[PDB]
Amino acid sequence: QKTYQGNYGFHLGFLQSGTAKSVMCTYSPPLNKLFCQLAKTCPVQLWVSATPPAGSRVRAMAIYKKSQHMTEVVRRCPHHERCSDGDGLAPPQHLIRVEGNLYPEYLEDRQTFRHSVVVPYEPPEAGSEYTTIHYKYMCNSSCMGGMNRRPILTIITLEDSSGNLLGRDSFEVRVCACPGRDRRTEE
Ligand SMILES: [Zn+2]
Repeated sequence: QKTYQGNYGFHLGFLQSGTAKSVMCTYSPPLNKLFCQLAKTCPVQLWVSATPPAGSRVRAMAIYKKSQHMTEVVRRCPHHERCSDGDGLAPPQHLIRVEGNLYPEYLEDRQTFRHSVVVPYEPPEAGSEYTTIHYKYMCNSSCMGGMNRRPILTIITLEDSSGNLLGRDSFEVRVCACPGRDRRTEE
């Protein structure tokens, strides 16, 4: 999916990580793909070249990468949906959750029925040039009944208070047991 830096120069950033066997979350710049373990927090950076209007929001949503599966809503597999690992905020069917934010909104589109999690857009902290949001994926890419080995993309959109699109940028994701190993291979 095409990126849209838009009027505010919106784009994502990821900390530099290696491919060590014990790494729990590692991003690959050449593949623009995030490799992470189940339920492990992944810090994603939000960069802008100009401050967005007040009341702006940041939405995260997963879609299947391959054309033939793109219309299918991405959800947790039945097994994980019933494992009772809820934090009291996120519905059990949602794949993506946010951690460390007091204002997450777990939404379900009234027309497409796709899931997403939204948090307020907040400026970078003192002496910082990016904002960090911590995301976690509650299902493995291999989960049958779920993503079933189908690659997904995580679309991050910057929206105004009215829900209008301001910016967009995405990355592929693979939720596996050994992020370090899989990254080097795919690379
Ligand atoms: Zn699962």
